[PDB]
Amino acid sequence: CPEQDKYRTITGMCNNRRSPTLGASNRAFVRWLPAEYEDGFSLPYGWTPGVKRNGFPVALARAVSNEIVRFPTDQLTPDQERSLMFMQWGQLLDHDLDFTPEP
Amino acid sequence: NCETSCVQQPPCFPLKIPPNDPRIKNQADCIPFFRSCPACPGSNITIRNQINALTSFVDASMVYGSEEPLARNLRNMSNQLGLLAVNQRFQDNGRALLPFDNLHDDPCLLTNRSARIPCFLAGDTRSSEMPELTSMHTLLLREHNRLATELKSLNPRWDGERLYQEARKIVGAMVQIITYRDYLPLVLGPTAMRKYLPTYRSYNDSVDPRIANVFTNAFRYGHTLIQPFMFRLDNRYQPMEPNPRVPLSRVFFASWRVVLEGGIDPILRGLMATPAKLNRQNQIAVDEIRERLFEQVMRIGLDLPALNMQRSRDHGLPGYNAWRRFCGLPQPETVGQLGTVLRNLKLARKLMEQYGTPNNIDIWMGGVSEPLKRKGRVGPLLACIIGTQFRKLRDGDRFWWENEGVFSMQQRQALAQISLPRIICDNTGITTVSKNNIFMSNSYPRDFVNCSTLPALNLASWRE
Ligand code: HEM
Ligand SMILES: Nc1cc(Cc2cnn(Cc3cccc(Oc4ccccc4)c3)c2)c2nn[nH]c2n1
Ligand SMILES: *[C@@H]1O[C@H](CO)[C@@H](O[C@@H]2O[C@H](CO)[C@@H](O)[C@H](O)[C@H]2NC(C)=O)[C@H](O)[C@H]1NC(C)=O
Ligand SMILES: *[C@@H]1O[C@H](CO)[C@@H](O)[C@H](O)[C@H]1NC(C)=O
Ligand SMILES: [Ca+2]
Ligand SMILES: [Cl-]
Ligand SMILES: [Cl-]
Repeated sequence: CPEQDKYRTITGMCNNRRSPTLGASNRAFVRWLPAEYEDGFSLPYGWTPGVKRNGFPVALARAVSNEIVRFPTDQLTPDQERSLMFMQWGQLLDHDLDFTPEP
Repeated sequence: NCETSCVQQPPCFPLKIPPNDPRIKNQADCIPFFRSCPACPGSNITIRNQINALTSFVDASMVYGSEEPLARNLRNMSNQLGLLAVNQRFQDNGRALLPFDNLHDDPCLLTNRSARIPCFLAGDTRSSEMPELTSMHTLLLREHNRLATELKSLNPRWDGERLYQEARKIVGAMVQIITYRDYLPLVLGPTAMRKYLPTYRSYNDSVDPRIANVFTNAFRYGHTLIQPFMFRLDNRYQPMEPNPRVPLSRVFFASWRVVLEGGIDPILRGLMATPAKLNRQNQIAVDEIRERLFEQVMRIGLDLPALNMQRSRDHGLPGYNAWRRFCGLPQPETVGQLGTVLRNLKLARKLMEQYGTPNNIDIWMGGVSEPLKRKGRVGPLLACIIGTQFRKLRDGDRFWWENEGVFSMQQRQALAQISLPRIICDNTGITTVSKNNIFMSNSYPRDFVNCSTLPALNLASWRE
């Protein structure tokens, strides 16, 4: 970890000098709240049929999407004060911050 | 085997199909889902956490990469000019395109058999996801090479490494400037902007710069801004016929459209001169992502909103009320309370029928359900999560553009003059662009200006 530097490393390593992995790539996310899993440590809520979350049956993501998210395309309201550029920068920005790998 | 099996065996967490589904009539079928890689595989001790494969810093890593071998490949090692590699087979009116990638299973090749156009290669692996994103990546690649070229004529004694590094430093700064000065004030609105992003003082080594697990899900609010078409406009900002409105379910991974259907200029004009979708409580997200997401590259069309909800569960994220409490916001306990929070009873009723308690509402669902803040595009809860994350990314970054020692007073004074419409001018054939703010300006010709009017970045303060 160098005592003086002009440029960023590619991996983000050495940005914070005290904890040099902070903000660096291929590292676990920080948690702002403790995780909530069906078994306490790994199984997701909805994994086991019949197992309730906070005394309530777990709703199917597709059922929530069908009942709440779904709407007729023809009804779409364009934003009078936002461009698609606002959407596209958001996703481009997202891709500078986080990517969660899968198997 | 998550791609084709419906069995719930690790790492598969398939999305079960409800009865009377509008699209999937086979209840034995499912929506494919792979659980995010655990930080600690197979452990019975640790509480499962996920991995961030990227640098949390607003450092333009979607351009340069977050890993040194990739970072090296993306570079032009044929000379000492500090450039990023370009497509060796194609150009966009003599202008550079991203190099292609050499993938085992390439999805872009599936979007069009005859065209045989593979995925593009960038700092981030999702560059070919949609041509609009590819266009933004292609724009930044061009901007690096443009900077590396100008700096070479300014400092001929500088080597490839010096040139690469200096341009990269500028590009990273430009992303930080556009994001904090123009983008976030329009996401959060002014009061959340003052609350979560007060005037920058200086770098602080006690501010954790890491991206929080919740942030990976809360920042998906952008899915509510997505339009059901990719819009392509000509020189005169008129619908580029034929196919000026291509359904999004026909553009995912369609890198051939960039190469063979006009380059990035019509895509960028479409982004600038078309309004974003407005998030309304009865119009949350379009069916192009809700029913037909990746339809031409998968066995079945995915549901992006449902995937976000399954993801928060995979990630073990607490529900809506736990995040409201974290934010120091009132926690609704019943439908009547939630109605007050959302300032909408129909949506609270709708939500309660599904979840039974506001404690169980999935963070993306709850977040996008809230009424938008004045002059912002998120509610209090997403403004808190987003605002909190970006303050940490700014105050906890030692290479933040405003930090002492990163740039000189003159270089900072010069950088303050940059803007996204100017970047477009310098790296495309587009001569008429959005008036600042680019993210607000959406109507041609009303919100449009000529390139000449926009101030260029003066690199004089960079001469050694
Ligand atoms: C415009 C087209 C877009 C498409 C097709 C798209 C697609 C996706 C998909 C498929 C995922 C992974 C879903 C999963 O399995 O959980 C995803 C994740 C994500 N998206 Fe979107 N998205 C788009 C736009 C946006 C926008 C505009 C934003 C923000 C403004 C955004 C932010 C995110 C984030 C933060 C994630 C999680 C990233 C990670 O850590 O891996 N997306 N999106
Ligand atoms: N974490 C995420 C994930 C995606 C999906 C995606 C897009 N490109 N890649 C990389 C890539 C590389 C190689 C094969 C590949 O095939 C597919 C195609 C369809 C689905 C999955 C894989 C895709 C994954 C996002 N899209 N936007 N934001 C996103 N955030
Ligand atoms: C796939 O891209 C091909 C180009 O390879 C497109 O082919 C064009 O099709 C139109 C008629 O639709 C013809 O007039 C052109 O001559 C074709 N181009 C070439 C070079 O053959 C085709 O449209 C794309 N496929 C789809 C289904 O959109
Ligand atoms: C490397 O740079 C030279 C100079 O422009 C260029 O001619 C060559 O195509 C570049 N190679 C790549 C891979 O971009
Ligand atoms: Ca980054
Ligand atoms: Cl978290
Ligand atoms: Cl190539």
